[PDB]
Amino acid sequence: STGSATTTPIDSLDDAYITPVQIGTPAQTLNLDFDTGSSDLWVFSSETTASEVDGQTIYTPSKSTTAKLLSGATWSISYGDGSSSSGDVYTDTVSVGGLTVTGQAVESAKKVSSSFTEDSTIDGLLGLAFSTLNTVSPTQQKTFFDNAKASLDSPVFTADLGYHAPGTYNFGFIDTTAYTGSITYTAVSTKQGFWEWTSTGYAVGSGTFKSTSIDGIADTGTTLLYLPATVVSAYWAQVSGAKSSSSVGGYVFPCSATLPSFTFGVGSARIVIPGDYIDFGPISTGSSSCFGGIQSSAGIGINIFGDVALKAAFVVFNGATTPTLGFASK
Ligand SMILES: NCCN1CCOCC1
Repeated sequence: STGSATTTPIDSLDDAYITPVQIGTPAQTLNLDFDTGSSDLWVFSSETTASEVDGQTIYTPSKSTTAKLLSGATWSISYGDGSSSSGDVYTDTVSVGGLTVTGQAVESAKKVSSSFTEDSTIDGLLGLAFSTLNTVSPTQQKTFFDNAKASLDSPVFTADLGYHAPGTYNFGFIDTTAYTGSITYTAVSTKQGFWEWTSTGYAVGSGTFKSTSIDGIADTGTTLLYLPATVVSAYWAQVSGAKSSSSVGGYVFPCSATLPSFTFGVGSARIVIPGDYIDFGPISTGSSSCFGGIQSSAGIGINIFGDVALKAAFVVFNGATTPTLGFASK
């Protein structure tokens, strides 16, 4: 079997991507944020505290004839961005672009933090990292990908995020018309439960490529590109007037600048992120200072190849016996 769904940026800056997901019987369609950096499928629901819901579509388990309450199971998650959510668990039929999983754990939110409430376009998350990070207690649950894997024509899912435009998440197959050249596969460590790999280096604009190992995670759930302070300082030093602002919480640059591109290595191959992809608009409405798309990971503890980097490539999340990541230009 296979699945294919369109993913769309929630706003003019590509702050996040939403993909329609069918849950329950009859189908309840919610727009979820596909997250390769987490492993919980959670939704805003009829049980979420009323004051914590503002515009989101909710899952009502009581209206689903296939929903079964998972006895005594609870979930609670805290993300790297300080956001959190928690609640109870149901098992239900979940479909992504024609691909169906029966008995998927659907984590119904009883509580969400303000960051989730203020994002009216995001009805919940769909975790695509390894099932070892799933927060369901006392019995850990599997991801949608993990549940569908055996049935898939090939044990893979692909992320093809668009820049200011719709994209695609495919399950079970590789669309050879969706990229140029070849896909370069690279080793993955699943020890931290992430699609963790090692980039072979970088280049800023037309500059000389620096061969250096950068360990990081392929994370569709993170908007920006988080890299070591040395690399990020080398990038912003090419932008006239750019500086790291402690009040804003990162590198900012004059909105009138044309940004240089950023290249990252995947083995001997290179993925070029165009400069416009690194522009995240005014720091505040009407400001002439803009927020940078490449930020230091010094406060995080891990490098994150978020949407800024992933949207420049066709990305294969290969869930074979030994998982690997594949990258191609497009
Ligand atoms: N609610 C602040 C965070 N969110 C995260 C996803 O994009 C929009 C902004």
